Amino acid sequence: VTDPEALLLLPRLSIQNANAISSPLTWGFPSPGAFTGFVHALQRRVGISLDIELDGVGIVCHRFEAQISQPAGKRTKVFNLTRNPLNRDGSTAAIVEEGRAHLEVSLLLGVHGDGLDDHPAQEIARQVQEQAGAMRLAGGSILPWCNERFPAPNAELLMLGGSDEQRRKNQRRLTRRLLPGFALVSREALLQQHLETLRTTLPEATTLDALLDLCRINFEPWQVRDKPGWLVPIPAGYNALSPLYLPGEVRNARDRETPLRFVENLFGLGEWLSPHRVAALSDLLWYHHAEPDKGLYRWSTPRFV
Amino acid sequence: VAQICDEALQYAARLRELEPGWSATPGCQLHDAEQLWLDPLRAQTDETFLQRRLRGDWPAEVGNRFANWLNRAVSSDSQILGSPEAAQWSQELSKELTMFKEILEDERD
Amino acid sequence: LSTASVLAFERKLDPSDALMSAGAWAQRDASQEWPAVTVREKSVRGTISNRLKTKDRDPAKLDASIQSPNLQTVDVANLPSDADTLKVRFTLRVLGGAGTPSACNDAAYRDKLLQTVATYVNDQGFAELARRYAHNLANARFLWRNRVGAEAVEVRINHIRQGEVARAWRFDALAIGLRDFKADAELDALAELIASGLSGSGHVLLEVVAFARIGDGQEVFPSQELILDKGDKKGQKSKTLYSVRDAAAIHSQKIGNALRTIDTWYPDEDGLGPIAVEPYGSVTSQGKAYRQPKQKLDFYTLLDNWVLRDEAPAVEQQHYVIANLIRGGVFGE
Amino acid sequence: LSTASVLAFERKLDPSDALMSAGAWAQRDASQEWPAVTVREKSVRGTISNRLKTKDRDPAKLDASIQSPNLQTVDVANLPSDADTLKVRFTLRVLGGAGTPSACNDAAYRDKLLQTVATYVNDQGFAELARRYAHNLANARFLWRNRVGAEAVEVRINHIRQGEVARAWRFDALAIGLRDFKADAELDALAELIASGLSGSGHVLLEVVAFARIGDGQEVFPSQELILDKGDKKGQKSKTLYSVRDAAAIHSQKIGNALRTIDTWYPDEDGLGPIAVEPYGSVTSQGKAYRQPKQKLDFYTLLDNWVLRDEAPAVEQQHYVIANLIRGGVFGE
Amino acid sequence: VVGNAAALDVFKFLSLQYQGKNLLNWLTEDSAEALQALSDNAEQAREWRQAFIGITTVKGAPASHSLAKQLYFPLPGSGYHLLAPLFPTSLVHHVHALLREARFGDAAK
RNA sequence: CUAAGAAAUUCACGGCGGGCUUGAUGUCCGCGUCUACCUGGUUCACUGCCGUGUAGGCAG
Repeated sequence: VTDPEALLLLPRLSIQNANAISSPLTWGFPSPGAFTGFVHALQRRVGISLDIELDGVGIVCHRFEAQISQPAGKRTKVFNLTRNPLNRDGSTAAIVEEGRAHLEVSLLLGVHGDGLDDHPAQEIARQVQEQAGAMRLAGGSILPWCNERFPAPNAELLMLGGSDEQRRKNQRRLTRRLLPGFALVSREALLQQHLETLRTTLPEATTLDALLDLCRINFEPWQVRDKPGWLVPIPAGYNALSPLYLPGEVRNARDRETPLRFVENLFGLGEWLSPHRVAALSDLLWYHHAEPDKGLYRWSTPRFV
Repeated sequence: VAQICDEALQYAARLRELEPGWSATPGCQLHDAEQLWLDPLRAQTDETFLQRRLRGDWPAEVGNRFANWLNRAVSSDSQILGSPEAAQWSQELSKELTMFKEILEDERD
Repeated sequence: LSTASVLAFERKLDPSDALMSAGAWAQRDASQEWPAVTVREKSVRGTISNRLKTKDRDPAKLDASIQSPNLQTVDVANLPSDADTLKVRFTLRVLGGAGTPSACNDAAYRDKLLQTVATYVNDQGFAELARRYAHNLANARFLWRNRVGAEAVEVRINHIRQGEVARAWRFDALAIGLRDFKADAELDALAELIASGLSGSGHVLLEVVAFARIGDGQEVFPSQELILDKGDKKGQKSKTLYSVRDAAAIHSQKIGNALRTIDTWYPDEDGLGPIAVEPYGSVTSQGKAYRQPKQKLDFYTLLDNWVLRDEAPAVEQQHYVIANLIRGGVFGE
Repeated sequence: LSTASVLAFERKLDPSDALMSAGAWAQRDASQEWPAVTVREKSVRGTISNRLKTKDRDPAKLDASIQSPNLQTVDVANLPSDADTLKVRFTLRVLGGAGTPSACNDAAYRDKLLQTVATYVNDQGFAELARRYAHNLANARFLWRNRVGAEAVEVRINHIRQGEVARAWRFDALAIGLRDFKADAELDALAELIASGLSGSGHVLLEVVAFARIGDGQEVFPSQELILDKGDKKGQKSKTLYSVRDAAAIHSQKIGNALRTIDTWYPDEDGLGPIAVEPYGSVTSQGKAYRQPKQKLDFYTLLDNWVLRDEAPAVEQQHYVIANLIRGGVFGE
Repeated sequence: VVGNAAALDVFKFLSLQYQGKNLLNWLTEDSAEALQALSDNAEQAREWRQAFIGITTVKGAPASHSLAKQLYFPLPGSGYHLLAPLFPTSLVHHVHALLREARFGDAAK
């Protein structure tokens, strides 16, 4: 839950065949919990032998299309699909719709390990980069190394140790390789004080992000209101309403040595920011925590400003 | 205005990948000094003194370009500075020029 | 030890969606800058050629309806008038850990399946499946309709360990067929590579480049997408193709489906050649699911009696089970 | 015996788009660098030349609607002013394996259909049908309206297998006529080439150059997309032309449709002119359908009474069924 | 919620007893007026009470199928509570209520 | 240990036939851009040569 000993960037993590919808109320860029699970699985298959520890992620989202189409010029969109194989009766399958996108990202992390304490620097960085491209991240395989490998080997950029002015120039030595994207950070305090400031009509809580992906205007009794960025809802955690269970209590879990809880979605909003407009790059990580006293199994960006 | 300068930096970053051939050509007079932030590929025809026309690490006239953009953004009047936010527009322009100088301190290098 | 009722496996040999680009033959070995064959727009005026109903024919209504035809603006992907070839380039990888499920409840069923796949690998190698998955890269089955009528189609494969070719092989895709499986001398070294990388070790990476000399300006066939109906009867049909970076591309699942044509062991006949290895092995271009649950040769029966009941099937049809492990799926009821 | 509910075919005669370009006669031999006929636009002004049923045809409506403007913007393509010829150049390639269907349900229907086509082929070759396709390239019908009122049309057809020329053919497309099918010793060699490419013995790529001279700065007729006569701001685009990379052109289905004008065997007339082979063989211009399903003589009756009901379709008209298979389409219920 | 309830005419002549009154307040228990508002003995009113107490039957421990999208969530340095999310139908239709109110009809025109 | 695990969208098509867009018109008046300066960059770690291999007296 701490700023790292050292950062670790992976400049063109070109991925492919991702999941677009990721939640029942949006379809764009996938959930940040997919990336936190990605780095937990990377920590599981790397840092138990190389002794590091990964907590937060950094999204930059270079380019993002989606297999979507416009039906007959309506004010809506549709999805492109994939052909399911043949049913046992052999007429057609029960066709089911899901969004599948092909995005671009670069992930910076947070390390509590010995990458330059008892192991050398680019050996650890190169083995982690070479081993990262063998696993999926959002239901989609990473597009492997190609002509994009030519800027892909990286440093292992320290933060916690160095000169202060060179702390500045190391984090903006990391910013120089990160220009054409737009980073994702949460707006938790903006959620709080923007629902509480605008409580002059009703106190409802789920109507906040349900009333921001639209052009709000109280026009002239032509002046479009001051948009503060890119107001867009995100899946911001998991409320587990029903209590805990057991592997023998509810059968058909994945492993029978880990407990089961039925869960529901939660919607905060996440602004999109250029990386220049931050406090520091250690101030944008999507961490993880679980509060089993509550139902809140919620990830977060602590200290986004 | 700092977000607009960041959008200009994002435009420079987007231009910093779609330039396979970056060198002297027809239509590169203003782009000979304008190619500082839009640093093209290292010219093969350059000699051992290749850091003057194809390796120009002189992003000081980029401050002049930012000054031209600030002067041409909004017409600063001769009597719109009676309050503490009229000359503060020039202070914010100087802060944007300082951020641009820090950004282009290592543009061609 | 029973069936683990949440059971799954991952993709191994999971290729990427291949871009397409065109140029002339004998300028083929400088193919890093060929222009993208983008999807374009045209529009057709149809007619009535449907099989209309048996007693709804009405020989005046037909003339009254042919005069008002249907209007479709379908898409196309032609070559340029200068181009003569077609480049198809994708990237392929194997993830390793073949028998290991990514989802399994029973640590008893998984325990039996451990030494099942372990004594399968220790008994014999994957060289059968190595040559069978190498004859869906060594020919050019992955270009599907671009193969027929091509006058010279060939595939250039080159394995990379660093950011450079370790060992390259260059083929002639219409010499070996879509139908026969035969061993070569430029092939068994590739087979040992894909075999020893396909087991549980790590990963492998192969870039596949195919040059289908389809003709001059003649169209190619990128895969289209399913759509729901649009709210118009003039732009109703559109035949929307698939593009990656403004460039016509074949889907990943189709270009991996062409890898997956392996099994000649389905009990009907050796006439169709191989089909896609599937649980309840079914072909879209044939209509009906071969290997019915009535006959023994469907997947769950083979896997259960080769794991639970320990009665091994014959090695002729054992490879189906490991081939749709490499395919992977979601299993259980 | 049942039929198939889903069945299809490839098209076996597949041409390209035909990009047009102008130039002067008798320097036509060096026509590798003629500039393309570029689609321009112009602004026309409409008038009243339409029928009025006299529901409002008052003594004011006509001499109001004359002064009411309906000015429009059309697209038109003229020649360069120092040019009198039109070059239309497409590539034609024949696949072969004419009757083997693409995707069919039953395994029982397809074997007797393939043997029906095979007993047709060793009964009689593709020779008459290839002659009837050759008379739609020798007679340059594929110039649709660019042929009428042309002083002299001629056709260059070379043969490409590699980047070379095997044999050439020069066809004075007005000396031989659109009306009668007659054989020539040089035309039957091209009939032999298409008859070999449709049999299966050797792939064939042909390019067809068409030098139709018209006149100095006259008006050519390329293809026209679906017009969008939309909700204008008083005067919008009312016809648009088919463009490629800065070149007007003809769709590939149009110069396929002009190439498969085969049958004279339809029962209403035989010498009035051949039409294009289709199920319920119909004309868009004539607005009718020859070979009604009231009659026997269409495709959907001859097919299921020659495959299933085993009756011979009277060899005079058996060529129609095979030509409509070479067309290819969507068959079944 | 769908479930498997096929007879809509048996659950369409029982909903307007609570629109304006508290006849939707006897759908779980405490059927004194629900046994007085029958006109019959305890048997038929008990059959109706069984069909009402089974209309929202909650055992506490549901079941699941292999395709329920079951997801591990990492504890803070600890084990794993695997989560199976679902699809909130009346919540998505509440979003549809607000959207169809503000997309056409009133606010669009 | 990721709303994870998994997948052939297929087949063929005639857009097409017609046209009067004319008629007129004043872009007006005035102006201080000045002061400053070494390219002896390498405008190719360069120029013709005893032995077709650097081994040298060159306008170098």
